[PDB]
Amino acid sequence: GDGMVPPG
Amino acid sequence: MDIVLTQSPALTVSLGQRATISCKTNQNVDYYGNSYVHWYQQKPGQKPKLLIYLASNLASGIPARFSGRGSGTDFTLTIDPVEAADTATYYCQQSRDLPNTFGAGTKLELKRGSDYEFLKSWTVEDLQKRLLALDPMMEQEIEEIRQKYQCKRQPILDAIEA
Amino acid sequence: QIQLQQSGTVLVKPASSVKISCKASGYSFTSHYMHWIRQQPGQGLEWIGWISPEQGNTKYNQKFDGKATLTADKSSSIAYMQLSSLTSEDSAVYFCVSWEDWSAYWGQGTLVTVCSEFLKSWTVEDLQKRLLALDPMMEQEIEEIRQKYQSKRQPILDAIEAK
Repeated sequence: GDGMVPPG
Repeated sequence: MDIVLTQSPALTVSLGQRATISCKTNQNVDYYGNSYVHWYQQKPGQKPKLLIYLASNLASGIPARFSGRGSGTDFTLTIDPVEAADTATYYCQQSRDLPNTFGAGTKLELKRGSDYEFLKSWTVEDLQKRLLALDPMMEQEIEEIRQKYQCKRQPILDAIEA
Repeated sequence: QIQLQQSGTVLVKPASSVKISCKASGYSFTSHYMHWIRQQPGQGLEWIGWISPEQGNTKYNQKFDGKATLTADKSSSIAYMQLSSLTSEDSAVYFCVSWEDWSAYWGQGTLVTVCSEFLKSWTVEDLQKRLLALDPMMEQEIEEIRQKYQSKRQPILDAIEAK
């Protein structure tokens, strides 16, 4: 769960 | 395609009433039932602190008066009630696509009254916290002047050693 | 208790370059990315880019390409950012952040101020007079700030008193 890492 | 987050620069709310920060995205950030908007609080002279993640989820050790909601392009952060501690700058940030982008930030301040009428309504503890909340804002402006005068003098000092 | 202690204040001349560090403790340094945030004076937050300490992989904001290079030493559990070709637009506060299970741990921030001939006319004893003459100037600038905040203070102090 990272608030600064987008999916993909 | 950088995502643009639009949020109003200022919000002036009276102590103890509901405050609503708005964040508008130019692009849909929802991805498989979750929306990648996160909320932060930054008090003057302090680091940012996470309040909400994925639009609606409270972070660890964050009080219950904070709540976030929203979907697609429209999101809000709600502080109810607003407390004397809560004066700060609040940011929305998107993590749907790179680069991660923040909103410009909403500064939250407290209403005082025509003749500062609302301060005499306040409880002694609340005024005491308001008294001390002025120091971080003042020290930030003072440090700028101090930073500026550090730079002003280094040519003069450079001039003497060479 | 995850913590990130950052480098101290740096003051540099234009067109130089500086490296600042983010010392990580309390989590597996290579397990989570280290992001970097820039905040200009009086401005919002910008995400510079991230590094994965496990392999040294880096990803960047397009705006900071060629301005910031991210490095990591898993040996020392320290993250690094170098800012090169410094200009006044690069005067800012830089934060490092790492995430564990939707909790973000922020460094306290590193203040980077980039400074922006008249002086050869002056004798050096004349110049040191000029140097000491700046402090009365600065104090007057500071005093205007204090004066504004003393007036902001006064309603609160009066309301306390009236209680």
